[PDB]
Amino acid sequence: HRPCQSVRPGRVWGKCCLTRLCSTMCCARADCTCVYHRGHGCSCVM
Amino acid sequence: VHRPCQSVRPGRVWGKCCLTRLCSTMCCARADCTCVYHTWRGHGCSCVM
Repeated sequence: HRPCQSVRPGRVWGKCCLTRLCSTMCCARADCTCVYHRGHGCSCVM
Repeated sequence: VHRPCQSVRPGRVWGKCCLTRLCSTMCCARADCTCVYHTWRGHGCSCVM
């Protein structure tokens, strides 16, 4: 349902972004989409 | 991997996810564990030690 990323080698719990993941960036809110080019980032409702 | 993403606390955009296998609430030691039901103790994992 979302990418699950490893935290430490060995740990069974990873981390995941609850809102929107834009490359490596987890957006502040769910109502954000991704922009890429500045730099990659989140575009969110004003 | 791709997994269900559980919230840890309000306001936080990063949640947690079980990289192995989830047996209801329990994240198992290994991806190859399977889920059991223990009478009086509930859902759990059974794993190759």
